[PDB]
Amino acid sequence: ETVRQLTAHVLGLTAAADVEMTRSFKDLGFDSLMSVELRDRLCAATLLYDHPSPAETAEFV
Amino acid sequence: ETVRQLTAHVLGLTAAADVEMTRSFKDLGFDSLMSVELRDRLCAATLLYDHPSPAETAEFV
Amino acid sequence: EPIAVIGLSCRLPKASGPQELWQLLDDGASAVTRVPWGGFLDRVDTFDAGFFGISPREAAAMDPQQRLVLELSWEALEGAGLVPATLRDTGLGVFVGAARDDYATLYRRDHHAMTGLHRSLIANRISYALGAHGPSMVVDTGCSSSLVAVHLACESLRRGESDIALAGGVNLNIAAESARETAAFGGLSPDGQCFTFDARANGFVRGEGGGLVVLKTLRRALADGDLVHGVILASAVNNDGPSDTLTTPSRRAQESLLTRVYRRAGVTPTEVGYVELHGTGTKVGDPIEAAALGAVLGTGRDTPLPVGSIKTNIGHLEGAAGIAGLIKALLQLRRRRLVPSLNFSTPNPDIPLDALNLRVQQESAPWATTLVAGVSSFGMGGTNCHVVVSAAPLPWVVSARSPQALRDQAGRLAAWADSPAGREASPVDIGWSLATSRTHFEYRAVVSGSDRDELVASLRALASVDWTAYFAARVELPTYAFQRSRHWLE
Amino acid sequence: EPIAVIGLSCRLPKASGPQELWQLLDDGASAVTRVPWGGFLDRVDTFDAGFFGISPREAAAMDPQQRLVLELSWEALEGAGLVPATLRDTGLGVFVGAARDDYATLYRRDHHAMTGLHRSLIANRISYALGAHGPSMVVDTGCSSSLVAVHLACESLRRGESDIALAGGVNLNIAAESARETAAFGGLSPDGQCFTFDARANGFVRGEGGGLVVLKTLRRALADGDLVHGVILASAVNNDGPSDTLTTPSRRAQESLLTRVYRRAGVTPTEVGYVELHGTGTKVGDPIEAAALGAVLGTGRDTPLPVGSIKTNIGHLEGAAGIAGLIKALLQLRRRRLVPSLNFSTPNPDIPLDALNLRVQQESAPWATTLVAGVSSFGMGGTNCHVVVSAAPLPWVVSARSPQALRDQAGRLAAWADSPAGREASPVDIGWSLATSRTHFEYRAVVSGSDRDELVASLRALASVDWTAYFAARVELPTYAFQRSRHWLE
Ligand SMILES: *CC(=O)NCCNC(=O)CCNC(=O)[C@H](O)C(C)(C)COP(*)(=O)O
Ligand SMILES: *CC(=O)NCCNC(=O)CCNC(=O)[C@H](O)C(C)(C)COP(*)(=O)O
Repeated sequence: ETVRQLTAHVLGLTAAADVEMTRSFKDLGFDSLMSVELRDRLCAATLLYDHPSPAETAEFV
Repeated sequence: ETVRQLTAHVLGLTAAADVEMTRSFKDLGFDSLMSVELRDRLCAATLLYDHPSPAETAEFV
Repeated sequence: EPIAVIGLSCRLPKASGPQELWQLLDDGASAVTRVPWGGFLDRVDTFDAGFFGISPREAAAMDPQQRLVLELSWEALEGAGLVPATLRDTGLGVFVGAARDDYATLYRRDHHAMTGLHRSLIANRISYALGAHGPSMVVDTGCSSSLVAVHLACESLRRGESDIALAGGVNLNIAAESARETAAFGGLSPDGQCFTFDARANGFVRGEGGGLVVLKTLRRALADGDLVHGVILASAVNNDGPSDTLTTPSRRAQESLLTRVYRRAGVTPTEVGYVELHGTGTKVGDPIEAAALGAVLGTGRDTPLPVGSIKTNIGHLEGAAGIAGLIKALLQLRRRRLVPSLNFSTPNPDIPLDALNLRVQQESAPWATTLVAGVSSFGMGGTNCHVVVSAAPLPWVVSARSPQALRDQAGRLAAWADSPAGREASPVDIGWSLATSRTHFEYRAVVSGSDRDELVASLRALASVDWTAYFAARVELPTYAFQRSRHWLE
Repeated sequence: EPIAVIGLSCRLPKASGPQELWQLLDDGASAVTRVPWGGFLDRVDTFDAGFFGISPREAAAMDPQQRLVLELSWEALEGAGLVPATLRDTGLGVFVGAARDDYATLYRRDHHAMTGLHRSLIANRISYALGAHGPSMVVDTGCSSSLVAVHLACESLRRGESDIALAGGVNLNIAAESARETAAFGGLSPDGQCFTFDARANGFVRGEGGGLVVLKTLRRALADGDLVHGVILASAVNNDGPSDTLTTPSRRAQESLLTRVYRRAGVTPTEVGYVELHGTGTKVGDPIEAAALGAVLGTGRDTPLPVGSIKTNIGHLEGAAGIAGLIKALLQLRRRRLVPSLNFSTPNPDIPLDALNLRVQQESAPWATTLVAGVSSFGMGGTNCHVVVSAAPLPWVVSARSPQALRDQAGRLAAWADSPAGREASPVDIGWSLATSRTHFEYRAVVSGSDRDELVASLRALASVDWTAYFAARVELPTYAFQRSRHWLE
């Protein structure tokens, strides 16, 4: 539940169910600044380049 | 004195002595709208195309 | 060297596609309505951000012109029978003519802000989306920017710099400051109509929209087996030069441009059957254009030359309008028919049509002899362009990125099949085109049947793998169904 | 086909001419000062409206960029030995790359507002001033707009569309909104310095100015007897394509562009003695540029390749900066000397200069073997351009439109004669050039003497007809002395 939430708000979506763990981070509209912001936000609760898929990062938490 | 004055103000110059009766009206930066405005202002006190020089128009008044 | 056109896309008021544009033009209707006087694009604040992999925050501050051009390019690529995924790391050039930044004007009254308000990226983003290695530039020549971009793309193709080119323009009226400036300049028609070559001409009306076309060399198009919409023969760009006024057009410059472009194209008089006028409906430009056309093409003709302008239907689109006119010509080169021109009751006394050997097309009549047409675009600064174009010499699978998108695509396919244009296409050709000329997305839906009725019924019912070996001639198919969501600054 | 350069003009911070620019570069000084951090053009609100026949009211609402480009074009035409009056009704093309509208931004917070706030007219006005019939367009590719315009002018000259071309760019920072947007984007150096290829690189500094050059085919230049400043061999424009980010540049695209441009130019490695870096001083672009240059030109060389950037002296001029760099290269191709590059103390750890076989020029040394140089301009959107240029293979009469202008011209001529460059020119050649290569204005002043001292003394004293049969080789002369008056909106 740490990927559906805490990431849709960063992307600016309204509902957490609008994200799909099938496309790459770049395919979702992620740049260096957004990657840094996502890492900083997830740290409270280059790792994105190592695993460019939300599904892969989901299993880590 | 009707060409040094009543025309420099139309062009936006500060002093009436900055105009020269040697260049054409087009060479002074005159278009159709400014020609119409000049004719209307001079009427109170296509004639410009007939005599495109201020010196020629000076002798008419 | 001739240039072959293999596809086009457009977005115009009351015309979201080439078929809609042809229906509007043939019916003789006008899309100029009241402000929700001018042509409008029925909401421009909607975009499919997920299709192009753009975050909603980025798309919110992005210029809607960029989104419109991206959608137009995708539609043109889909309609040309070329899979975009096969165009990656290729020498594909993009030439878009934009001369308006109303979105930046509204915004100036973030980090993707600067990025979303740059005029160059309007083309560059396409090179980012398609992964093309060809040149990408934005040209600004006024109201003839699109035709200049088309000419530049043709020259680049001739020189071998680019293999496939995308050429066109866009113009969206959003900020009221532009309208205030235009009204202050004194060029808007008081009644909001474009009386092209008419005695009631008192200005022009403003329109918005965009268009794009795909350009490729004729030899490569014939070698690749592509279907040719039209053949551009020659093009030329010049300037008015020593005109009487910076805004006043020059007749001699237009005459020289027409003479040189028709000498380069190799087409003599009595061979061109239609000329697309600039048609601004002004009291000065129209007589000059008519005199130039009569001196160049009007003379030495046994029959009057038909003329017309597309601005009488949708309005003046400024930098984009030019390509729109060319698109109209392309339609007139595909259906072999002419469409009427509105806002014409009596000839202009300043325009001696009898002496100029010209006549305004005001009825729908078949076109008979190959057919050659010319499109002219004149900029207010003084840039003039002319383009001469002649006529060209059972399971069903659908794909989409969303179930709602899949249902919309199925419904659109069923509607197109119900259309007579779809009826003229055999089911085998339709299936082969869907399997080959359409990209395979994530979500897939495959249907089976015996005849058209069964497949159409199944597609409506569900609306609410190497298939090449399984299966012909390539046929046009409806484009992608975009799921647009509101995106605006706040 | 090679292209011959016959003249150039520039306007840069602390450098109002090619001689001033060479003096600034040779002395190793930096023009980046505090805001009255960046380079500034010492008042841009002054214009000579009467010289171009422009009313003060029209010039008040006119973009200062248009005035600057007009003055630059006039100076370039004067310095090329061609009388502007002989260029009327000729096929002369104008290509200016502009990507900024800060004046419109300020004004938007009359009927001239239209013609004064339009980006296209920046070039079109020139076609109105010179009465040229060649194409006139404005290109927008980001920071490489000027190089793209130069390439387009060269292609038009090669295709025969234009006989003489004017190519360059301009960029003026006026509105504070642009500065705020740039600061928000996060690219400004905290200390306001451009550390090109330096370990202290932390961004770039902004500069303003402009430049223009005159382009003609080598065969026509040799036939016309013109003196050649440099010979452009080939040019190429491409796009990054499928980069990691829309902002991140691609190394492979730059390598392919360099390879293709050097293969077209016919110049193999070990023949180019200098390369003009883009030199933005960023932590990402600089290593990529260094790696690409080392992979393309660095390999197969017995000696390290000298590199440098002009942004270390005046700053980043954005869309104009490119042509400025080319101008610098032209200077390095005329004096046969190299100028030092500032803001370089230690090599960047991310840049292996030893492996890349590259070295930064930090001293003034003579250039020895013909000499070949390359100028690169990369657009932030993704457009990249590269240009390869090699080295080229007694009464005095003055004229002006005002007595004060005549006195200023006489004083400038006397000062130029006192300069060593004027001393290297014989009096007969100077008189012949003044009589032939300089246009005759209304007010005229003719002096006579026996030697240089007498003529110079008379010219200073007064500072406060077919002459062809009377008189050689054409030599450069100082340009016109503009009487600038304040013009600003209120
Ligand atoms: C006008 C112009 O072309 N200027 C170029 C000056 N800027 C650069 O070269 C920036 C190159 N890009 C980067 O350094 C990174 O892409 C950014 C801008 C730091 C973004 O990194 P990340 O957030 O994607
Ligand atoms: C965007 C674009 O190119 N639009 C063209 C529409 N406008 C025109 O065609 C204007 C042509 N010029 C004129 O009609 C006259 O030059 C003016 C504008 C009435 C000025 O006349 P005079 O005051 O010089």
